[PDB]
Amino acid sequence: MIEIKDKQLTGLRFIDLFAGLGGFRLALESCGAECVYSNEWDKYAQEVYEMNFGEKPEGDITQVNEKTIPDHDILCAGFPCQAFSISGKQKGFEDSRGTLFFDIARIVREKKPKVVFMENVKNFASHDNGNTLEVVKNTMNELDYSFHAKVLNALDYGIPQKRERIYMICFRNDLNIQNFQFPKPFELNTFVKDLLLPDSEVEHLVIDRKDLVMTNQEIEQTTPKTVRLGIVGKGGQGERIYSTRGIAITLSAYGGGIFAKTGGYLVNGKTRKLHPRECARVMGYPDSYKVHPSTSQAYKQFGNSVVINVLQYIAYNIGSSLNFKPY
DNA sequence: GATAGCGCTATC
DNA sequence: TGATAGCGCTATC
Ligand SMILES: Nc1ncnc2c1ncn2[C@@H]1O[C@H](CSCC[C@H](N)C(=O)O)[C@@H](O)[C@H]1O
Repeated sequence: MIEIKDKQLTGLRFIDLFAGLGGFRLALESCGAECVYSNEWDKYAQEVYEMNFGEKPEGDITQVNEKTIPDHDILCAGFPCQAFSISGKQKGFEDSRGTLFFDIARIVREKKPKVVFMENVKNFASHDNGNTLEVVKNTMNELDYSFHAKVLNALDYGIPQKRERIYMICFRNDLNIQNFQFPKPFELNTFVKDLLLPDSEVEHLVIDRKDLVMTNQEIEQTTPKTVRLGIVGKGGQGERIYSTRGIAITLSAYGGGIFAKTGGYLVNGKTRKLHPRECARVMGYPDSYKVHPSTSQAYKQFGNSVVINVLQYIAYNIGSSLNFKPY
């Protein structure tokens, strides 16, 4: 994350729906706002949350009487995306995990926060010929909110990872907010190699495999793109090796493959996956963040998390628009 | 709950 | 196209 001294969101209160690791917290808190509620049902995520914020989230949002949710100004939600990702069986709203948005909508209908800040994957924008986004747009518009959205790739915001997400910022119609804008991109100056941990601490993750077919030669110049170097096995998800001179490929949560969830990188002659701390770093988490003890749950956790640095810029601009109340 | 082999889609 | 990527899917222990 980056330091932000101009704390635009200082007096505001927000809720962290679908908490996960708490990325949305970190993001908004660095901007001065305060978290009044958090919700997350996964047993392991709750533990990491508690270990890092001292609060244990409420359970199954589905059976939470919305009226119980504390008065808030910003509603943050990085709702589930198995149902819309280009990586699955795109069952959209027909999937048991694709209707959470409607849960957001009922919390919004009742509580009416000034801002709704949501996040999901790039394909949510194209899914079902854009009908899902349309349902989300029209549902939001019907509850008296403006709907702003754009696909932003993290590598354009200081983090060496190709995580293309769609961010939807919604403002209550009252506040005539007509000057919101998404952070302007900027040149990448940090690559995977800059975040790697010292070899000594990584040893146990090296994976020498005989089917390591090297398909491309290492690069001399750093590039803001994923340079694939090798393939292992048939080269499916998890069995592709990239150069530490490019940018990390999207980290995933249920991913498989020998280099499961993080992908595999060629670090100093050796082929290995990423340590949980390097995922934290590749996601923009501060090194002070306590990662969960179970490496498998840590990777799952960072896999469906969010790139803080990006949310920081957006939260900042969300704050600016709200604070422009001239006479 | 932890592991890994798979097999599909979107995008230009 | 032809090659790459993907907050994934699911069987086995
Ligand atoms: N019904 C439900 N109630 C509560 N949490 C749920 C849920 N369905 C899914 N979740 C949780 O929703 C989260 C989506 S991932 C969001 C991660 C979060 N933005 C962070 O930065 O890490 C997952 O942790 C998932 O376990």
